[PDB]
Amino acid sequence: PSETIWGEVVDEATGKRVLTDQGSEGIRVRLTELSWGDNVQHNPDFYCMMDGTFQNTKIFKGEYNVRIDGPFIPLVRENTDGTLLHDGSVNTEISGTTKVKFEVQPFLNVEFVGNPQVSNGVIKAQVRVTRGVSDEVFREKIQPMGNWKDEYLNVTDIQFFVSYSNTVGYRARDERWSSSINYEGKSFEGLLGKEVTIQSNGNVPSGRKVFVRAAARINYDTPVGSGTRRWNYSEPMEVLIP
Repeated sequence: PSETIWGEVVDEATGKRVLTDQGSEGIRVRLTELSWGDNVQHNPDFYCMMDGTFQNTKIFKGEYNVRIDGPFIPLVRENTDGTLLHDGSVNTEISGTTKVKFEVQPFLNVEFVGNPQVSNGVIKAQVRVTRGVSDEVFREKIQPMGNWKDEYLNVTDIQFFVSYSNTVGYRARDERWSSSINYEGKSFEGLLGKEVTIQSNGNVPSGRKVFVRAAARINYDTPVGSGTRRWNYSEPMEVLIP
């Protein structure tokens, strides 16, 4: 198998990359070969890099469905009876190098506001979480699937991932220093668009460089029924510990 697919995942509203973590909880890519007969998945599900791009170079030449799932409104939507309502996956020939672009509606946008202050090996940052897609659109696209609940929109937590590695995120988290804030029910609503202060745990030794990153998620799993509630992510930042 000698063909390549390259893809990027961008926010429909802004054109910005949808940043993620290259682990099972990141942005999943599934390639199914389409056939007159029955369709076959030759390539295991694989994951985007942290920058919201993906590539696989071991594709058998042919026609494919390309489906992605992530911290964004599902593109392939079926109701609770199993009936398909919308299919926003891409069908494309994969031949030579094939480039594809997915425009999605991320649940949340997450950014740092300041530079993270450090004092005594504990790091402190300002995080701003906002809706990546309007609550109206979220409901319009998801309510028709059935088993709707307003609480699906609740922002459940913020994570402050800390790692020696520049691939900092859930997979590479250092549990000595990574931290989080959990929010019950809908109690984050008043904090949308405001600066939330978060602090590392433990004490990172002075003289060391660590990488830090913010993440936030809602009370909603993708793919639906999987139990995986996926984070939206900020850009990483390098922090030098005095």
